[PDB]
Amino acid sequence: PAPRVTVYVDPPAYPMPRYNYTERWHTTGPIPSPFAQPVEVRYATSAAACDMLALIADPQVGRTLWEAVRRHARAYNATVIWYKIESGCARPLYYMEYTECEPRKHFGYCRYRTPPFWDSFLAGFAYPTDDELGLIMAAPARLVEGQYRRALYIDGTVAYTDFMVSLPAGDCWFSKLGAARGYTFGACFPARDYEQKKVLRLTYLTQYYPQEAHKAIVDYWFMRHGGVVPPYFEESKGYEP
Ligand SMILES: *[C@@H]1O[C@H](CO)[C@@H](O[C@@H]2O[C@H](CO)[C@@H](O[C@@H]3O[C@H](CO)[C@@H](O)[C@H](O)[C@H]3NC(C)=O)[C@H](O)[C@H]2NC(C)=O)[C@H](O)[C@H]1NC(C)=O
Ligand SMILES: *[C@@H]1O[C@H](CO)[C@@H](O)[C@H](O)[C@H]1NC(C)=O
Repeated sequence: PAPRVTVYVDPPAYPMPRYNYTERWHTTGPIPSPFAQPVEVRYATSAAACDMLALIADPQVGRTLWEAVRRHARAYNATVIWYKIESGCARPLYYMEYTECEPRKHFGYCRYRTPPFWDSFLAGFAYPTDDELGLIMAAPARLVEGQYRRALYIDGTVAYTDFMVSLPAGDCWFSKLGAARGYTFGACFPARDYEQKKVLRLTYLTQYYPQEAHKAIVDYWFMRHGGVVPPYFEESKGYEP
Protein backbone atom coordinates (compact mmCIF):
# COMPACT_ATOMS: atom_id res chain seq x y z
CA PRO A 1 0.00 0.00 0.00
CA ALA A 2 1.85 3.05 -1.36
CA PRO A 3 2.11 6.13 0.93
CA ARG A 4 0.45 9.48 0.09
CA VAL A 5 2.81 12.03 1.59
CA THR A 6 4.90 15.03 0.73
CA VAL A 7 8.60 14.38 0.14
CA TYR A 8 11.68 16.53 0.56
CA VAL A 9 12.90 18.16 -2.62
CA ASP A 10 14.89 21.09 -3.85
CA PRO A 11 13.04 24.34 -4.62
CA PRO A 12 11.86 24.99 -8.18
CA ALA A 13 14.79 25.16 -10.56
CA TYR A 14 15.81 28.34 -12.38
CA PRO A 15 17.02 27.10 -15.77
CA MET A 16 18.86 29.20 -18.24
CA PRO A 17 16.71 29.91 -21.31
CA ARG A 18 17.56 28.66 -24.74
CA TYR A 19 18.30 32.14 -26.06
CA ASN A 20 17.73 35.90 -25.58
CA TYR A 21 14.50 37.35 -27.02
CA THR A 22 12.30 40.39 -26.53
CA GLU A 23 9.08 39.71 -24.67
CA ARG A 24 5.99 41.60 -25.94
CA TRP A 25 3.75 42.46 -23.01
CA HIS A 26 0.11 43.50 -22.79
CA THR A 27 -0.95 42.57 -26.29
CA THR A 28 -4.44 41.39 -27.01
CA GLY A 29 -6.39 40.13 -29.94
CA PRO A 30 -9.33 37.97 -30.90
CA ILE A 31 -8.54 34.27 -30.72
CA PRO A 32 -9.44 32.57 -34.02
CA SER A 33 -12.26 30.08 -34.08
CA PRO A 34 -11.23 26.43 -33.69
CA PHE A 35 -14.01 25.21 -35.99
CA ALA A 36 -13.96 24.19 -39.65
CA GLN A 37 -10.62 17.86 -43.23
CA PRO A 38 -11.27 16.22 -40.80
CA VAL A 39 -8.72 16.57 -38.03
CA GLU A 40 -6.02 14.07 -37.12
CA VAL A 41 -7.12 12.55 -33.81
CA ARG A 42 -4.87 11.09 -31.11
CA TYR A 43 -5.54 9.43 -27.79
CA ALA A 44 -4.00 10.00 -24.38
CA THR A 45 -4.64 8.16 -21.15
CA SER A 46 -2.83 7.39 -17.90
CA ALA A 47 -2.36 3.99 -16.35
CA ALA A 48 -2.21 5.59 -12.89
CA ALA A 49 -4.04 8.58 -11.45
CA CYS A 50 -0.89 10.40 -10.28
CA ASP A 51 0.96 9.81 -13.56
CA MET A 52 2.06 12.57 -15.84
CA LEU A 53 0.00 12.86 -19.03
CA ALA A 54 1.45 14.01 -22.33
CA LEU A 55 -0.25 15.35 -25.44
CA ILE A 56 2.33 14.66 -28.14
CA ALA A 57 2.00 14.79 -31.91
CA ASP A 58 5.08 15.83 -33.84
CA PRO A 59 3.54 18.35 -36.28
CA GLN A 60 6.42 18.09 -38.81
CA VAL A 61 7.37 21.70 -38.19
CA GLY A 62 10.93 20.70 -38.99
CA ARG A 63 9.97 19.98 -42.58
CA THR A 64 7.93 23.15 -43.10
CA LEU A 65 10.89 25.24 -41.91
CA TRP A 66 13.18 23.25 -44.21
CA GLU A 67 10.76 24.05 -47.04
CA ALA A 68 11.07 27.73 -46.16
CA VAL A 69 14.87 27.64 -46.15
CA ARG A 70 14.81 26.06 -49.59
CA ARG A 71 12.86 29.10 -50.81
CA HIS A 72 15.41 31.51 -49.27
CA ALA A 73 12.83 32.80 -46.78
CA ARG A 74 14.43 35.26 -44.42
CA ALA A 75 12.04 34.66 -41.50
CA TYR A 76 8.86 32.94 -40.37
CA ASN A 77 6.20 33.57 -37.71
CA ALA A 78 4.00 31.25 -35.70
CA THR A 79 1.10 30.96 -33.29
CA VAL A 80 0.27 28.05 -30.99
CA ILE A 81 -3.23 27.74 -29.58
CA TRP A 82 -4.95 25.10 -27.48
CA TYR A 83 -8.68 24.69 -26.88
CA LYS A 84 -11.00 22.40 -24.99
CA ILE A 85 -13.80 21.27 -27.33
CA GLU A 86 -17.22 20.68 -25.84
CA SER A 87 -20.73 20.39 -27.22
CA GLY A 88 -21.43 23.57 -29.13
CA CYS A 89 -18.48 25.54 -27.82
CA ALA A 90 -14.74 25.80 -27.18
CA ARG A 91 -12.71 26.98 -24.20
CA PRO A 92 -9.44 28.81 -25.00
CA LEU A 93 -6.51 27.32 -23.08
CA TYR A 94 -3.22 28.61 -24.44
CA TYR A 95 -2.05 31.25 -26.87
CA MET A 96 1.49 32.02 -27.89
CA GLU A 97 2.79 34.17 -30.71
CA TYR A 98 6.26 33.92 -32.27
CA THR A 99 7.38 36.61 -34.69
CA GLU A 100 10.56 37.17 -36.69
CA CYS A 101 11.89 33.64 -36.32
CA GLU A 102 14.91 32.08 -37.99
CA PRO A 103 13.94 29.09 -40.17
CA ARG A 104 17.50 27.77 -40.30
CA LYS A 105 17.23 26.97 -36.58
CA HIS A 106 14.92 24.66 -34.72
CA PHE A 107 11.37 25.87 -34.15
CA GLY A 108 11.01 28.79 -31.78
CA TYR A 109 14.17 30.82 -32.38
CA CYS A 110 12.27 34.09 -32.67
CA ARG A 111 13.29 37.69 -32.10
CA TYR A 112 9.93 38.41 -30.43
CA ARG A 113 7.52 36.36 -28.35
CA THR A 114 4.58 37.16 -26.26
CA PRO A 115 4.39 35.47 -22.93
CA PRO A 116 2.27 32.35 -23.17
CA PHE A 117 -1.38 33.21 -22.43
CA TRP A 118 -2.84 30.51 -20.19
CA ASP A 119 -6.07 29.39 -18.70
CA SER A 120 -5.50 29.86 -14.96
CA PHE A 121 -6.73 26.46 -13.84
CA LEU A 122 -4.66 24.66 -16.46
CA ALA A 123 -1.41 26.51 -15.75
CA GLY A 124 -1.21 25.21 -12.19
CA PHE A 125 -0.68 21.63 -13.32
CA ALA A 126 0.30 21.78 -16.98
CA TYR A 127 3.08 23.23 -19.11
CA PRO A 128 4.39 22.98 -22.66
CA THR A 129 6.84 20.33 -23.73
CA ASP A 130 10.39 21.44 -24.39
CA ASP A 131 9.67 22.01 -28.07
CA GLU A 132 6.60 24.05 -27.05
CA LEU A 133 4.41 22.03 -29.39
CA GLY A 134 2.84 19.57 -26.94
CA LEU A 135 1.42 19.59 -23.45
CA ILE A 136 2.37 17.83 -20.24
CA MET A 137 -0.22 17.52 -17.51
CA ALA A 138 0.84 16.57 -13.99
CA ALA A 139 -1.64 14.13 -12.43
CA PRO A 140 -4.74 15.86 -13.83
CA ALA A 141 -8.08 15.55 -12.11
CA ARG A 142 -10.66 13.40 -13.85
CA LEU A 143 -12.59 16.54 -14.85
CA VAL A 144 -9.79 17.14 -17.37
CA GLU A 145 -11.09 14.31 -19.59
CA GLY A 146 -12.20 15.58 -22.95
CA GLN A 147 -11.17 16.71 -26.38
CA TYR A 148 -8.21 19.04 -26.72
CA ARG A 149 -7.47 20.77 -29.99
CA ARG A 150 -4.09 22.15 -30.96
CA ALA A 151 -3.79 24.73 -33.71
CA LEU A 152 -0.37 25.35 -35.18
CA TYR A 153 0.04 28.44 -37.34
CA ILE A 154 3.14 28.89 -39.46
CA ASP A 155 3.18 31.98 -41.64
CA GLY A 156 -0.54 32.30 -41.18
CA THR A 157 -1.29 28.70 -42.14
CA VAL A 158 -3.11 26.54 -39.64
CA ALA A 159 -3.04 22.80 -38.95
CA TYR A 160 -5.09 21.00 -36.34
CA THR A 161 -4.65 17.99 -34.07
CA ASP A 162 -7.14 16.62 -31.61
CA PHE A 163 -6.31 14.74 -28.44
CA MET A 164 -8.94 12.58 -26.79
CA VAL A 165 -8.00 12.52 -23.11
CA SER A 166 -9.29 9.66 -21.01
CA LEU A 167 -8.64 9.37 -17.27
CA PRO A 168 -10.13 6.08 -16.04
CA ALA A 169 -8.00 5.92 -12.90
CA GLY A 170 -9.83 8.94 -11.50
CA ASP A 171 -8.45 11.74 -9.40
CA CYS A 172 -5.03 11.63 -7.84
CA TRP A 173 -4.88 12.30 -4.12
CA PHE A 174 -3.05 15.58 -4.80
CA SER A 175 -4.69 16.56 -8.10
CA LYS A 176 -5.63 20.22 -8.32
CA LEU A 177 -9.43 20.34 -8.47
CA GLY A 178 -9.69 24.10 -8.88
CA ALA A 179 -7.91 27.41 -9.00
CA ALA A 180 -8.97 30.44 -6.98
CA ARG A 181 -12.62 30.34 -5.83
CA GLY A 182 -12.62 26.76 -7.04
CA TYR A 183 -12.75 27.82 -10.68
CA THR A 184 -11.87 25.16 -13.23
CA PHE A 185 -11.37 25.85 -16.97
CA GLY A 186 -12.65 29.20 -18.20
CA ALA A 187 -15.70 30.08 -20.22
CA CYS A 188 -16.79 27.92 -23.13
CA PHE A 189 -17.42 30.06 -26.21
CA PRO A 190 -19.48 29.10 -29.29
CA ALA A 191 -18.14 29.44 -32.84
CA ARG A 192 -19.96 32.71 -33.38
CA ASP A 193 -18.29 34.45 -30.44
CA TYR A 194 -14.92 33.50 -31.92
CA GLU A 195 -15.92 34.62 -35.41
CA GLN A 196 -17.17 37.97 -34.16
CA LYS A 197 -13.83 38.52 -32.45
CA LYS A 198 -15.05 38.50 -28.87
CA VAL A 199 -12.53 36.02 -27.39
CA LEU A 200 -9.84 38.53 -26.51
CA ARG A 201 -6.71 36.87 -25.20
CA LEU A 202 -5.70 39.47 -22.62
CA THR A 203 -9.25 39.34 -21.23
CA TYR A 204 -9.81 35.62 -20.79
CA LEU A 205 -6.23 34.34 -20.42
CA THR A 206 -3.22 35.41 -18.38
CA GLN A 207 0.40 35.95 -19.47
CA TYR A 208 2.69 33.49 -17.75
CA TYR A 209 6.14 32.04 -17.33
CA PRO A 210 8.14 30.74 -20.30
CA GLN A 211 8.30 26.97 -20.75
CA GLU A 212 11.55 26.37 -18.78
CA ALA A 213 10.36 28.05 -15.59
CA HIS A 214 6.79 26.87 -16.10
CA LYS A 215 8.00 23.27 -16.27
CA ALA A 216 10.17 23.87 -13.19
CA ILE A 217 7.36 25.33 -11.07
CA VAL A 218 4.89 22.54 -11.85
CA ASP A 219 7.54 19.77 -11.70
CA TYR A 220 8.41 20.95 -8.22
CA TRP A 221 4.83 20.80 -6.99
CA PHE A 222 4.43 17.45 -8.74
CA MET A 223 7.65 16.03 -7.24
CA ARG A 224 6.99 17.37 -3.73
CA HIS A 225 3.99 15.01 -3.73
CA GLY A 226 6.06 12.01 -4.83
CA GLY A 227 5.70 12.07 -8.60
CA VAL A 228 8.50 11.11 -10.97
CA VAL A 229 8.94 13.04 -14.20
CA PRO A 230 9.56 10.55 -17.02
CA PRO A 231 12.74 10.91 -19.10
CA TYR A 232 10.85 10.90 -22.42
CA PHE A 233 7.30 11.39 -23.69
CA GLU A 234 6.46 9.24 -26.67
CA GLU A 235 4.11 10.28 -29.45
CA SER A 236 0.42 9.88 -28.59
CA LYS A 237 -1.38 6.95 -30.15
CA GLY A 238 -3.80 7.11 -33.06
CA TYR A 239 -6.98 5.09 -33.36
CA GLU A 240 -6.51 1.34 -32.93
CA PRO A 241 -9.20 -1.38 -33.18
C1 LIG B 1 2.50 35.82 -40.16
O1 LIG B 1 2.91 36.05 -41.47
C2 LIG B 1 1.86 35.93 -42.44
C3 LIG B 1 2.52 36.06 -43.79
O2 LIG B 1 3.87 35.61 -43.76
C4 LIG B 1 0.79 36.98 -42.19
O3 LIG B 1 -0.34 36.71 -43.01
C5 LIG B 1 -0.31 37.49 -44.24
O4 LIG B 1 -0.56 38.89 -43.99
C6 LIG B 1 -0.52 39.65 -45.20
C7 LIG B 1 -0.41 41.11 -44.86
O5 LIG B 1 0.96 41.48 -44.84
C8 LIG B 1 -1.71 39.27 -46.07
O6 LIG B 1 -1.78 40.26 -47.10
C9 LIG B 1 -2.39 40.04 -48.41
O7 LIG B 1 -1.73 40.90 -49.55
C10 LIG B 1 -2.38 41.94 -50.30
C11 LIG B 1 -1.36 43.04 -50.51
O8 LIG B 1 -0.51 42.80 -51.62
C12 LIG B 1 -3.60 42.40 -49.57
O9 LIG B 1 -4.22 43.40 -50.36
C13 LIG B 1 -4.49 41.19 -49.46
O10 LIG B 1 -5.82 41.60 -49.17
C14 LIG B 1 -3.98 40.20 -48.42
N1 LIG B 1 -4.49 38.88 -48.73
C15 LIG B 1 -4.96 38.03 -47.81
C16 LIG B 1 -5.28 36.65 -48.32
O11 LIG B 1 -5.09 38.36 -46.60
C17 LIG B 1 -1.45 37.82 -46.47
O12 LIG B 1 -2.39 37.24 -47.36
C18 LIG B 1 -1.38 36.94 -45.21
N2 LIG B 1 -1.09 35.56 -45.57
C19 LIG B 1 -1.50 34.51 -44.86
C20 LIG B 1 -1.12 33.17 -45.40
O13 LIG B 1 -2.16 34.63 -43.83
C21 LIG B 1 0.33 36.97 -40.73
O14 LIG B 1 -0.40 38.17 -40.46
C22 LIG B 1 1.50 36.89 -39.74
N3 LIG B 1 0.99 36.61 -38.40
C23 LIG B 1 1.20 37.42 -37.35
C24 LIG B 1 0.60 36.97 -36.05
O15 LIG B 1 1.84 38.46 -37.45
C1 LIG C 1 22.27 35.61 -24.04
O1 LIG C 1 21.51 34.68 -23.34
C2 LIG C 1 22.18 33.43 -23.20
C3 LIG C 1 21.15 32.48 -22.63
O2 LIG C 1 19.88 33.11 -22.56
C4 LIG C 1 23.42 33.61 -22.33
O3 LIG C 1 24.15 32.39 -22.29
C5 LIG C 1 24.31 34.72 -22.89
O4 LIG C 1 25.41 34.99 -22.02
C6 LIG C 1 23.51 35.99 -23.20
N1 LIG C 1 24.37 36.97 -23.85
C7 LIG C 1 24.14 38.29 -23.84
C8 LIG C 1 25.16 39.14 -24.53
O5 LIG C 1 23.14 38.76 -23.32
